[PDB]
Amino acid sequence: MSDNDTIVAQATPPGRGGVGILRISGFKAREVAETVLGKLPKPRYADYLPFKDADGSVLDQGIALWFPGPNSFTGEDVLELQGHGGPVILDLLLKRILTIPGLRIARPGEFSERAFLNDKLDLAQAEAIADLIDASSEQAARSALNSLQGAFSARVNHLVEALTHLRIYVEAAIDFPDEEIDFLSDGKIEAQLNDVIADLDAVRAEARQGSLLREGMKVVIAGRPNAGKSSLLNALAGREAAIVTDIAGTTRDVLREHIHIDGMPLHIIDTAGLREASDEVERIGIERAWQEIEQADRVLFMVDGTTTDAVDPAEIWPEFIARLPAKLPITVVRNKADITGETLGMSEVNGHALIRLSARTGEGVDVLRNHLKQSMTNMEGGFLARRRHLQALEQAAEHLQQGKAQLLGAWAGELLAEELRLAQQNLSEITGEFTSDDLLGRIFSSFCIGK
Amino acid sequence: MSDNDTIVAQATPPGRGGVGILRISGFKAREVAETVLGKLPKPRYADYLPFKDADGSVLDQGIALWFPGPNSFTGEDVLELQGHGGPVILDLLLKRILTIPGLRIARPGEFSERAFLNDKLDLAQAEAIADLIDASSEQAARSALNSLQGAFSARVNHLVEALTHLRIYVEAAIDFPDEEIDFLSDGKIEAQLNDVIADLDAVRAEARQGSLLREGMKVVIAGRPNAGKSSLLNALAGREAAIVTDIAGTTRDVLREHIHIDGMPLHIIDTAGLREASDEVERIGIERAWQEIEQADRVLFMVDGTTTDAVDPAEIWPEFIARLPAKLPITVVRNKADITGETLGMSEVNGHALIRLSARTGEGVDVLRNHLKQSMGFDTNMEGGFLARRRHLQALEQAAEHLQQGKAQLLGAWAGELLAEELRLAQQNLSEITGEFTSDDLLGRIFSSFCIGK
Amino acid sequence: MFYPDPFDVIIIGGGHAGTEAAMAAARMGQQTLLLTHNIDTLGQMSCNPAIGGIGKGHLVKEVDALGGLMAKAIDQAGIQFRILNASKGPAVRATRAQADRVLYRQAVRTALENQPNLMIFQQAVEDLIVENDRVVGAVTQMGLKFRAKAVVLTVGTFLDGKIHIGLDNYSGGRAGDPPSIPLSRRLRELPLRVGRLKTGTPPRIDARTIDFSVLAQQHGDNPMPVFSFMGNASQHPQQVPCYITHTNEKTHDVIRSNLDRSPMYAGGPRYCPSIEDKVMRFADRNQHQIFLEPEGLTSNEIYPNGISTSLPFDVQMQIVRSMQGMENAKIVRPGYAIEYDFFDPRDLKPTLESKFIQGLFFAGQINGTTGYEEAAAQGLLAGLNAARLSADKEGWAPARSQAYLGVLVDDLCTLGTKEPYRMFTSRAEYRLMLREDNADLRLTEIGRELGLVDDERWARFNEKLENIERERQRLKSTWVTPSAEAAAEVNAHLTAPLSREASGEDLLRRPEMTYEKLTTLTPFAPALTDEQAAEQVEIQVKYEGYIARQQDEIEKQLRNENTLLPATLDYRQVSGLSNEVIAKLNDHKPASIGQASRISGVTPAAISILLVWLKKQGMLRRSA
Amino acid sequence: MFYPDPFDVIIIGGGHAGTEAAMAAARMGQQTLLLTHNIDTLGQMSCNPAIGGIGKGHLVKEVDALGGLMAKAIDQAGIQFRILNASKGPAVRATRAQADRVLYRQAVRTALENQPNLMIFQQAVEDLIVENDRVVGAVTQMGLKFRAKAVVLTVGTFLDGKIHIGLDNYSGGRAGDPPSIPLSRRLRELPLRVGRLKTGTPPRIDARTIDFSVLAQQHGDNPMPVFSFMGNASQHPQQVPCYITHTNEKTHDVIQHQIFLEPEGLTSNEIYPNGISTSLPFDVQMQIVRSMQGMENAKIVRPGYAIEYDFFDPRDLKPTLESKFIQGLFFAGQINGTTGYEEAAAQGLLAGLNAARLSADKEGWAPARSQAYLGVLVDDLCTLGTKEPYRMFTSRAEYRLMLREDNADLRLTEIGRELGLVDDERWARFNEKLENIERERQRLKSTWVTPSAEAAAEVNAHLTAPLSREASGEDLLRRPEMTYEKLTTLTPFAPALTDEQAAEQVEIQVKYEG
Repeated sequence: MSDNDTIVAQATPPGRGGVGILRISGFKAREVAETVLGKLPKPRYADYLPFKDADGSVLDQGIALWFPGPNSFTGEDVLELQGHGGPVILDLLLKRILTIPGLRIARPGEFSERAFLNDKLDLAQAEAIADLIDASSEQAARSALNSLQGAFSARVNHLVEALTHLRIYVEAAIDFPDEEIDFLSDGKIEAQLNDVIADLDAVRAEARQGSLLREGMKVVIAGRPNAGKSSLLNALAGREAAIVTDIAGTTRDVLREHIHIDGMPLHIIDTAGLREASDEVERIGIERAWQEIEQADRVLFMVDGTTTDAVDPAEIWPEFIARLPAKLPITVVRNKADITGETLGMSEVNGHALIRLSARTGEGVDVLRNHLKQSMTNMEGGFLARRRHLQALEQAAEHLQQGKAQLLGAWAGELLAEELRLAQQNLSEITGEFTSDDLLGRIFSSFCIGK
Repeated sequence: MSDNDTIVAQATPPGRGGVGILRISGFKAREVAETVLGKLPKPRYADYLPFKDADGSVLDQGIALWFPGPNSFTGEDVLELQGHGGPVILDLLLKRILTIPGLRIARPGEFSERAFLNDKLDLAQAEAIADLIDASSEQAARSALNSLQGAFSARVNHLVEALTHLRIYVEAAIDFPDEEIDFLSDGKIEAQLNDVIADLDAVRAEARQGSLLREGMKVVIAGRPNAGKSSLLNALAGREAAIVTDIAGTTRDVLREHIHIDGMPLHIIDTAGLREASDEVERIGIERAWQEIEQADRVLFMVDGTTTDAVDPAEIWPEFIARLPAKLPITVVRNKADITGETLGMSEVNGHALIRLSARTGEGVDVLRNHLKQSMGFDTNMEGGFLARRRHLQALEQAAEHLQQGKAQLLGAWAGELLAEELRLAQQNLSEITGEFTSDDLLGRIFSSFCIGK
Repeated sequence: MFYPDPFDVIIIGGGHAGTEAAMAAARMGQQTLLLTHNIDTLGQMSCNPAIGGIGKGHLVKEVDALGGLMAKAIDQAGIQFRILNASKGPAVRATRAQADRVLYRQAVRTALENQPNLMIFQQAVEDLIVENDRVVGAVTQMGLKFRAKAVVLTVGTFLDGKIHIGLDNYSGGRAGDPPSIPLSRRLRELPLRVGRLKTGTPPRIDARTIDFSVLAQQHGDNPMPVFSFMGNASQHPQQVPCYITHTNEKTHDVIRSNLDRSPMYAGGPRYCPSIEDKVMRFADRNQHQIFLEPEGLTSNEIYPNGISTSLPFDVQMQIVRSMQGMENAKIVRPGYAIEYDFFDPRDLKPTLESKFIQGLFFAGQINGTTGYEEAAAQGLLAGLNAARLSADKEGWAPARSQAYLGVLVDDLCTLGTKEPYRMFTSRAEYRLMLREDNADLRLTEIGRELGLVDDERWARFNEKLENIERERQRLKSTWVTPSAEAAAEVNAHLTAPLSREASGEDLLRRPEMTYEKLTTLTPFAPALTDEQAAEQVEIQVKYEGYIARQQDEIEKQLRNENTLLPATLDYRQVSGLSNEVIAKLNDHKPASIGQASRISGVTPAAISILLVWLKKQGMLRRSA
Repeated sequence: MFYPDPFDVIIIGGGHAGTEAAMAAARMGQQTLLLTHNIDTLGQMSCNPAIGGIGKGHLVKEVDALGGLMAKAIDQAGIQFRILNASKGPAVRATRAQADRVLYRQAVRTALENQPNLMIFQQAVEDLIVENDRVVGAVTQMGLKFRAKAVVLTVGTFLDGKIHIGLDNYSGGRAGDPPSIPLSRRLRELPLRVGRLKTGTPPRIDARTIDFSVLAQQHGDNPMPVFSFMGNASQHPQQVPCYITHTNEKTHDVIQHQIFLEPEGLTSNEIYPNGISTSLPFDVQMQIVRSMQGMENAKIVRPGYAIEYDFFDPRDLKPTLESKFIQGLFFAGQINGTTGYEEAAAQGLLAGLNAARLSADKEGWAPARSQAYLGVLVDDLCTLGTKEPYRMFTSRAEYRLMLREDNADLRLTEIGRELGLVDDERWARFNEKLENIERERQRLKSTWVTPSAEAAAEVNAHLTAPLSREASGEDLLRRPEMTYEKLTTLTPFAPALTDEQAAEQVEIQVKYEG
């Protein structure tokens, strides 16, 4: 992972747009340029050519700019490709790029690093470069918790545990061949290897079916029952989603709807009205909505004008404010203004927006939309977040493949241990770090080695 | 909007990023270049230079491209100014650009509009630009891009040229009534019409296969409360889609989820258990569920294996069979089959598929997925293909109707003029997708739906 | 008071690391002083009388290749020799010796008594001298004090040790030795953090009260191996066997019944050191393996391996008297544990120098380790660095890629755990190239650069390297074809007969074939007589691909390896780093960006931000 | 809290008295236990590595005659032997040797570790169990206590001792050996007598800093003498010479005397300066060592020191070395105000003999001044009660011709067989020697010669006052100029006994009948 690695990353923001940018800066920049374009165009010239594949088909048509160093953003061999801002086509192109040996995806804000330490960028903004990296890394880490969040994050746990068990039983009888542990060193080891491989396929087939990612920035609307949660969601969606009545706790199951706003996707989440639940369904729905709240990105706490004129979110529901994560931005909506008559518009309360609108008729709907877009969302939304997992898991099956083949020859356990360690190192990029000391701890706890 | 009026619009998706690119086209582009740049760089040269404010203060730094027409995306003089993905600065730059008289934020689709107004490509290729910037599946995106390559326009042009040749032959025959009957009875006209009918039918079948992956289909899970339909949908989804418990009436609201069994789209719809409950909300939910069944392309039935061994639809619940309109495929799935221990697999009762499986354990979900995949007309046998639109299907139906009416008239009444008129009308309808005859209203309505700045 | 001669380096405590430090410093041409508690204890083994093992023989071979004494005192004091993992790959083998004790002690003392430039002195130490973050001089007990340009402490386990048996205790460095009390307080006052650890040993049986007539035997090995790269098998004394026995349910019953009397339980590493732990942790097992080994060929004491404990004397006697062949047995030395002070290795540079004080070094037990072989390497490195400093030259420290010592130092600096540090083969990430047979191949030259290797070793290594290169070139100069006149046998006894131009170099690429087999043939003429050099060609040919992969991987981290971080850095003065990471780094105080990256809790984002900060302050010439 | 099995005799401290006491007790046929600080320090010499000499040689011979251990170990740990005053008569003759410390320690440990009826336990003791003025077992430092029927105390110089150096000192039994402070406190309850004494050693120079080309060597006698009556000269190790160096006036100024540089081992690099002992600080010691020929630039490895200890004078124990105040507890060794190794080994042997006799419920035996040098020593010490540490000299034994070191076996080994201290191989060799001497004496007395004999001419030539009347072999030998070899080398007096020891004994008897 030297500073000479050729990396591939996306420059344009996630979402819908007419242009998408993929940039490459490294030694293999010329290699990638020849691989994708099958040639090298005139330097610093707005050349034109489509994106072909190994099979010969075209993945996209656009404009390519090749910038040899040092007169570039990062002062190195930098390749820029411009096409169409389609998330699926972008993912296909990135997958095409990554199969080349020696390539890897960039980390949060790596190009700032490269263009900074090569002295291709001014030096005054060190304090700003110290944040453009941290924010990107934090958002990337926040993501991928949706990548491994369903049943998919149930087969990887199985794979990791099986590999750990195999390594415990394969590495113990290379380091403690003087105790009584009745190691599995016999041929059955290879049998226990097979299932592990047979397990990996399952994981690789788990994400090939199910939901459809649906990239975007999440949003949450909640409150007490009969507070307008149904009406607000219906108005935002533009079509009927949930029933509208005066019955307390009318809706009991969470609802998710998708809406685009001038090329900036957002996802609307509906939840049952917050209150004390006297029913199993109500209590479980309250728990589900509460759990979805923390993972949310933007929230609009319900503030019914009829109930009271209190504006401070803390005063209205101090417990809810306290429970909320600190970083979570909060917006205030004063519902039912058309009956209360409070003037429509955008207002700020203690640094948080206080908005009065008529949900029952649509008054003030634009103002909330105006705030939402004006609020912002850096990168790493979905498709790119799950590419890291499918890549790390990708470059561990081949490790096992080339490790198992060794057994067919002379049975040397050191090479098997090496390959298994490499495979677990590549798997650690998904779940977590598994150091050489943790394996020893598990071995100690599993056997009676002692002394 | 006005072609003479120079336009400016933002291209990249909103938010933040490395590059926020503004695209400007019109006759004021060169003048706007000097105001913001004070110089005209060599066209198609990736020149690094600053951006100049009205006061002269350095607005920003980036990449500026000057593309004089017609060797551009729209054929006019278009300036491609690339800076940084800083939305704050982009607002200032766009305000400065709009300040100069003669500039205005062009309406959505204008970039596709004017480039279409100059006959750069086929009209339907403009819509092909969309449906690919926002797709749902990898297969759908690849098919949309392949169509964007312009394959469908080739078929439409070939069909229209064949129709034009047939029209020429028919008119030549009609101009000589003495030999017009002999020309019609020669058999060449009938052979040409039959071959054109066959090719049009094949293309319409492929189009039907097209737009199949745009949305796939709608399946409705109908059954009694606590039958497990929420559980089956949750298993199909692969997550915690809905709430599952032993309490009756576990679900009331209509639940929609978008999934892909294998490289295909589909919308599985859940519903509330069919029972008569005093709850007004539950009654409304039952109303909604009964509303959606007619819309769905297919329907399946989930019934507890222990509750009743009846497999024929009438025995399970004679009310639902009568209420549901006929002509809709229906399948019965035996949930909780593990307690019954029934052999798991695909079965047919009363000519309808019957399936046994348990949601909680997950056994039998794979066979359910395979049945859903195979029952709906689709497969991986044909790739590339073509992606269509509702308007395309309507135009194809009208063209087929015109051709059939023309052939019927030729066979029965032997009316050469009527057949020629029908053929010409069918040719115009077929070309409607090509835009030669389509009115400007349809073009504007289609282009408006595009995102701003496209 | 002040002695009238200034030395270069002063070693305090001639245990297992002090002797190595003194030998290295003296052989490196610097006047060296060795202050010791008492003589005739030089080379004493206070625990299991064995040398080597898995992860220990590697350290012993490193010490030998650098010009040490550990591997030369066991060739003449060992009574049993074995090779562990003989059937597996060469990269994981080990050598273990059951060593006679008196012979080892005499050999060590004689070797250390006749070293030029080195002087020994018998005295205790009660304080040190420091002014302006510098250590100059040490104070003994009589009153005489010495001045030196560098000091090295190897106190071991004597820093205020306490012997515990049952629920009672008394002061003691070990069984029969006094405690070094005052120096504990004196070192405590310094800007240091000190803690305690504890470990025990079993009793000693009388070899003439055990009915060895019904106990299974365990022998040594035919053509027995050696440790040093110089000696041979003609130097080993007569060998002796070991006796194997087991336990039974009565012993478990007694242990469980009397478990109440114990400092633990009653009212800890991740394994089970004692025997009561062995039973309680795994209560279903109803049998355990016990070894009885002779402490020498002139003494009738038997060391029981496997039955260490902390229970009172009565339980010890009952456990002894409840095993087959031990019905009527005598104990001459009771088992016991000891608790001793130690320093955390997060305030000493990778060269085993205290990051705060100047000239002070640490080695041996006080570095939070355990074992003979874990102290000799530390002492050798500390003495080397002390001599280099006192001579005003740049120090030296190995990397994780060229010595187990590098792994040991790096882990002891950046681990943070609490277990006593034991070396294991899998504990190093470069096993495939950090073998034993090649130790000199990768270390001796460095010693010659620093003057740690004399002429005999130099000549031997040069001859061996010439043999290796000649064999490689000659094997590279062969070629065969399927129609070869002698190819009949080659295809007959080799699978997949020749189908094109062949070569011995490519011939060996098959896994089934061997080196001697290929040698036994008209082509590929008789192999060289020195098979010790011959094995290297086989290892290289069979491990070339993995070696190349590891080599190109190693070369890429070198920039982070070089990038240093001064101990005066204040990470609170960096923008963009989380509070927790700031606290972690401020506590650890790494020496390079790579070593920090090896910490747990620091991710690549933190290192990127740190690099950006470095480029801003100019604290780096470049990072490439 | 109590050991499962009992014991017959208990010996405290494995020093020089302790080893002999334990060996004797085990040999006599009882069960004994030896309590020691550290096993790896059994057979340690804390001073000059020399044995024997004037007085210190008779005791070793007597101990060997009683079937001991010291002589058989010095026979294998000695690198230089000599006879002092070989010109004089046998009365004042003596032998000496230089001991290799490693070899002597190994011999002692190995010999003492392979004895039947003997058990060794390593645990410092702290108290004794006495009830109704009776001794039964003692407790240790770790809590465990044993029970036995008799106890012998040989604590030594570790009882409340302090190591002095220059103008300072610190507590401790020795240089690097902790003392048994609590032990002495317990014994103080009895009304007894307390005495103090101080001792020290010189430094230990390094052999690599001395010049061995300008110094005079000093070897030993060629036909290497032996100590044990049951040994020979093939057991001795390699022989090495000593060195002679002379002081200078500057030494006396700082504070002619020829000094000996005794090698302190056959595989060591230390040197023992005999005659530099003092209580001076390290600076003074360095200055003094730098004031002798060939030692201009030399270094000290083990700095010297002096120590003081505590003891109870041997005026409160019976002639059997048993505490009069306390039954079942004897006294022997350094704790009785004595120094040296020979002076303590005999006391330990006697104490072990008495303790084993008492344990078996029989009677002990205190040697006599008319029979044993060890008996003379014990009498002079105990009966006098003197606080002065007795030192063995030839002068104090007026019965010189009888109490020689040459005939200790004749007067003690036969007596030893009764108590059981003597073994079968010994007994057999002793009986053979006695029979040979008797036969030779009678044959000599049964031979007669007259001046008429043919050999009378040479007899008169070799003898003053030529033949005058009838003569016998013994009468002829009684002439001062006559010699055993000359008597053998004659036509009469056929080949003499090939047993050299018997020949010397018969010569001594014939010439000292008076």
